[PDB]
Amino acid sequence: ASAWPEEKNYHQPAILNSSALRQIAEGTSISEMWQNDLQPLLIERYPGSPGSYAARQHIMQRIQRLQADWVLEIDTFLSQTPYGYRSFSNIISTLNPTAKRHLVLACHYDSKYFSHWNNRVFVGATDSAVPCAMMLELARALDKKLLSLKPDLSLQLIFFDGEEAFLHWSPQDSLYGSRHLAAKMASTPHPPGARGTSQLHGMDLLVLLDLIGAPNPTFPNFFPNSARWFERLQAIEHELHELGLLKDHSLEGRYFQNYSYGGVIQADHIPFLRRGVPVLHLIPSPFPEVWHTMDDNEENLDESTIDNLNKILQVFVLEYLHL
Ligand SMILES: [Zn+2]
Repeated sequence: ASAWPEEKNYHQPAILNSSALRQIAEGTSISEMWQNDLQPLLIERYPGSPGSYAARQHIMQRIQRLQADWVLEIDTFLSQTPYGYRSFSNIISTLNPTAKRHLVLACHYDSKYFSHWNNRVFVGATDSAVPCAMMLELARALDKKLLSLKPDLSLQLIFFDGEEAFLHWSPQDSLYGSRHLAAKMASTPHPPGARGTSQLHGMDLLVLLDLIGAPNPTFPNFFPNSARWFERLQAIEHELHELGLLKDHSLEGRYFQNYSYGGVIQADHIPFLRRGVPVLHLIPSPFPEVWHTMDDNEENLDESTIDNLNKILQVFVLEYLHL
């Protein structure tokens, strides 16, 4: 009986030296992400809407144009909602589908439904169009390195549909896409042909980007079983800072601070956390002041903070994958 699902417990990063850190900092472009990955997503895209369809096509097209061998899958399902039965579609993008282990980055691509108010439309810029754009920019910036994957370990991106409640949060009205996908992965043998391990055993770590894009985010270290990876984010941020590779950034105002949060935050990681998947929840506490208001828009995003986080995230992923 193979002990491969335990490998994630001992997995260590392959740390980048200074010359490599400068290369990564220079290889990501916040302006290109802004124009080509983010702006197209800053539209009304609640589940089942025309914008949901447009967001999904945009995400798939941006992944499809890359050199790395991404395999795209649309996980479409029905769920009861306060408005009756509806259809939802999670987007899953995977490098090396049969590899046993994957580091997984995730966000939700739906936007919360609101009827238009005084000609304003809710586009959830931090929630979570920016996280979506960061995943696409990471795939683009690291494309050459990811092409080399073509430790039986690779990368997977998941864009959840239906994270938001159609009304206000309730156990049954929220997390539609993640509750569905977690159950599906838990009941899917992995790798193909396995007798007793599932796709969830294959998830090394679920890194969920959430509510990112506002000024001065502070991310708490939520879980003891991913604490050592939170510490790696702290170390990466500190070194990129010391090398002068971050913009408008100080250690007093660092993003990854030494501090826990004992409460529960309802989000897409929950259905995975409750089935035993290690999670690194990159959500700030407190939430952006514009949370769930029409002001969660492009104008209120902090460009240099998103740029700094792109650099930190890309370095984390390369180090985790030994690339
Ligand atoms: Zn929200």
